[PDB]
Amino acid sequence: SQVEHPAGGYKKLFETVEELSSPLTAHVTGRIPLWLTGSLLRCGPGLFEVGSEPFYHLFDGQALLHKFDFKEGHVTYHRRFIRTDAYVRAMTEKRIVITEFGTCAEVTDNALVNIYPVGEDYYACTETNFITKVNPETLETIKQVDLCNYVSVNGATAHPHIENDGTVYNIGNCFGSIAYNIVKIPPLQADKEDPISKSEIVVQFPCSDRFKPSYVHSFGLTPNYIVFVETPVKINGANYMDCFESNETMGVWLHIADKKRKKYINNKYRTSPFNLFHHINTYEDHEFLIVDLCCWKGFEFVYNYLYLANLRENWEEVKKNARKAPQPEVRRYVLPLNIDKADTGKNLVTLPNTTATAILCSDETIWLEPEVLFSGPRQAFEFPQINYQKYGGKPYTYAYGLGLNHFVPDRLCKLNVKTKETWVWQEPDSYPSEPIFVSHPDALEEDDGVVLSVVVSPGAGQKPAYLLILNAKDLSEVARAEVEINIPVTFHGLFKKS
Amino acid sequence: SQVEHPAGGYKKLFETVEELSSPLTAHVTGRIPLWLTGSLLRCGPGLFEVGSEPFYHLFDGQALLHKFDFKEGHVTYHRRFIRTDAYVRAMTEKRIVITEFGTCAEVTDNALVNIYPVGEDYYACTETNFITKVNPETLETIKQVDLCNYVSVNGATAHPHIENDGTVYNIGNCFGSIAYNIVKIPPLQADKEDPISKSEIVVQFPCSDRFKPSYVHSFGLTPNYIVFVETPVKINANYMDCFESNETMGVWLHIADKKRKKYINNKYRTSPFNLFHHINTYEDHEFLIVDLCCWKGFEFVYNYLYLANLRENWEEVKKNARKAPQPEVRRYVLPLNIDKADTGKNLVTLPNTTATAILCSDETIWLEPEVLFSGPRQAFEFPQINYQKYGGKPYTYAYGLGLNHFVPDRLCKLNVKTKETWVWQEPDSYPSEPIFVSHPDALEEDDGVVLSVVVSPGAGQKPAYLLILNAKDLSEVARAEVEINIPVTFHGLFKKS
Ligand SMILES: [Fe+2]
Ligand SMILES: [Fe+2]
Repeated sequence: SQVEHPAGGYKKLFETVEELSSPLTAHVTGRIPLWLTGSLLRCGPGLFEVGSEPFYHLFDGQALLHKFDFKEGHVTYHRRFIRTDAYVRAMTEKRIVITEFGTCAEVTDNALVNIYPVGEDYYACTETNFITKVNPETLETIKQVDLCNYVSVNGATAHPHIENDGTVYNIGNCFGSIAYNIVKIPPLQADKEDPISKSEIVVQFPCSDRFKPSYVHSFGLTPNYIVFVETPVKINGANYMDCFESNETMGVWLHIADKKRKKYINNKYRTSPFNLFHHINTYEDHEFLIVDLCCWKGFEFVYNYLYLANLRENWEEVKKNARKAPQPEVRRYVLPLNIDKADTGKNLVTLPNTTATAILCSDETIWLEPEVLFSGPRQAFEFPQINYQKYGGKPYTYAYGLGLNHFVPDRLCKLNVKTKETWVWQEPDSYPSEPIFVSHPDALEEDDGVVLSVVVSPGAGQKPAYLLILNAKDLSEVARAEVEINIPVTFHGLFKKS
Repeated sequence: SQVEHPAGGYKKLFETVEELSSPLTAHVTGRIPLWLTGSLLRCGPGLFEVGSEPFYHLFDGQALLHKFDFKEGHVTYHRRFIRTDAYVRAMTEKRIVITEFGTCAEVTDNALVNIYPVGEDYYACTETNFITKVNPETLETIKQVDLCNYVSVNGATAHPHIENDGTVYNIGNCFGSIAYNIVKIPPLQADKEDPISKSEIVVQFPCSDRFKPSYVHSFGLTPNYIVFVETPVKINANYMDCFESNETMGVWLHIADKKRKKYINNKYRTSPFNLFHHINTYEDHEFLIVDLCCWKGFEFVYNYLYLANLRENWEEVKKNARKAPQPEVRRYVLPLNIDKADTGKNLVTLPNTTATAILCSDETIWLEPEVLFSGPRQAFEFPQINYQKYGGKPYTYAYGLGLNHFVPDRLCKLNVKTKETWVWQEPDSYPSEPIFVSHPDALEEDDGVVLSVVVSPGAGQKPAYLLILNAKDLSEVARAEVEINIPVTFHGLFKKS
């Protein structure tokens, strides 16, 4: 039954740490596969107060860039704070200078969320117009880039999609009346000029409210389509959180655009209210789009439950605080691309392998019901990853995720989206991070590889943290690389093959 | 993967049979439990045309009453047509005289759906104002009873709830404005006066549409509450011609206080589905747990149940179900206490569910379900539980008939707490709803058997049989085989002796 955490080890995820001057050698137990060569780069908050001035929210602490390097069975660990305007000015003025998502002190450039490649460069990011070029070898900070210099968006998510050729797609709200713009950044060309200088708006999605865009964290992409899910979480001494509100009547509107023709498709897909942070995968199956999502049932903003004061409470209180929260659920939606009026009033989802439905109404809305893939009481399958390079945007079978127990990460999970079978890794008093998949270079199968996760493990005698390596087939442990220092929460990252 | 039925044996479910003059001895294989003593009584259509005039719909064929009797490890089988007005007048005139659900030929009394007890008596029914008293031992027809003689309802469902003392609750629409009335029939008293004569209206549920009641097939009952689910299938020629789907209402859920006989004005709402069968309902702290066999969408599922379509070859049957609503077992959780300080939040604070209920500003309470079972075009339907001991109470197990693009082809058990399932199936065998009988010394909820009637047409095979499975694991315990066909049956009961 229910896994419990009375010792309160999870509080270490939210405790300030010091950066390192140089990389440190981790102590390896088991055997790290010799084909595993490259760097796991991850981002998280690393400084949770400036002197006696606290940051209040999980998404406020100062960006810290982490690196595990793998070479010939050996592992090192390094971390450096990102020298953003937020961090530099805070160090200079010795106070909180720039307003953060949930702390009132100029838009924040605190890139604590993710890192991604553009041409030969790498950028750490949050969700604003500012991204920060960083050196993936040394973790030094290179420069600040303002997306507003190049394209018409107010911000951009921390979850761009990267195509196999290096083309980058993202979404942000804009003044197209409010709208949402898809931005494309090209691959590096022979001239080698900055791909960001060649950014353009591909297509625009309409907004459900003239003056209130929904909060958008991620989106879906296939070879031929772009999918955007417009939730009821709306943006209306203030901080960013103060601007959010819930629309009680709209439910969720889903939108598709033709990627190659750069055209919005006026299909009115609709469903019941949920929050959404992470798309899992999206693909085309006959004339339908399969849309796999990590949902939170309800319209209250899940971020209201992620203040540091609440995440640092003792365990019975953490559980109590999540009692009225939206419930997490992995759902498959299926969107028909062909809408035939002759079928008005019927289920259009004629696929053999799903219980998802899509009902064509007389007013032309298309009401969707999901196929539930995974559902546990206050137990989220979240921070989803797939074999993205080979199966992103395509028919697939496996997803990896971080299991959240009343919002505390405490296990790693694998899901067969076809059969709903699951696998789990967990250890008492250990709190893992998002799992990243690395394929065996010569794999022909989808799940022939490892997953990497950073695990916090406070306790008498124990090494305080470690990089965990699991077999992707069954989440069995292959190795771990232990370090002698704490590592705070990290949200997203990547594995750069070397 | 997909189970296929190319041979097309299911067609025998919809083929006319003759009644019997007296009980046949069935051939036993395995072991009939020695503690099983009594009669399995079931109803279904048994005559699917009158001469050259066809009945069109699965719910039109003339009611046939079936009995398997169990005593000391042996089994007999008997069946007789119910001598309703519809059957008798059809026999007298050698044509279809009374309009049926889906066949235009004066309300039908064709009691082909179910049988239940009232005091010392048994009644076969359909969904109208007419129920037919019948003799459970000989299968003879005794009397037509018009419920309109006793209480104001236009009809009543074929799924009354029956409390342990014999009190019968049912629901039917009435001319309140349209409304829905809960009828209560008391237990037999010391006078032995006909309990129907003492029928009364307990409480009334309001209707979403002033002139259009929803179709109601069943309802929920607990010790303290009555639960009614108002679906988008509306009643605005034959009966089927009067149905329409309301596209924008979704589903409205309703509760009434059973003991205080009071409607509770809580506006529970959710997305559109058809509902035929409640599974079970119970109370858990301040919440009603409502377990349902749903069909996702607002098109009326009965549109897919015309005999011409159910008698097609298997590739065509599958094709015909492509755009049908998808079946899904769902758990909804209804908060009984609504606090306005929680507006905008999930009220379902229970530890063991992912069902939600969000209090909106307009006072509507938007529900999302916990899904318990879901398979593509594969329904868990005709649900049954250990009803005497667990009906209306916290429970763990449900039994059902599995429908494969509307063709019955397997038996299923579901643990509603863990979602574990068990299945019984055999090629070219088409079972009926499974009915649970407790072992006399039962310590656990699933200490017992399920009984199902199975059709198995084929070269060198007995055409039909009573199947007995162990309720613990759905492993086969025995069969009682007969040498004649048995058409589809919908519902029934086991009457202990
Ligand atoms: Fe994210
Ligand atoms: Fe029924």
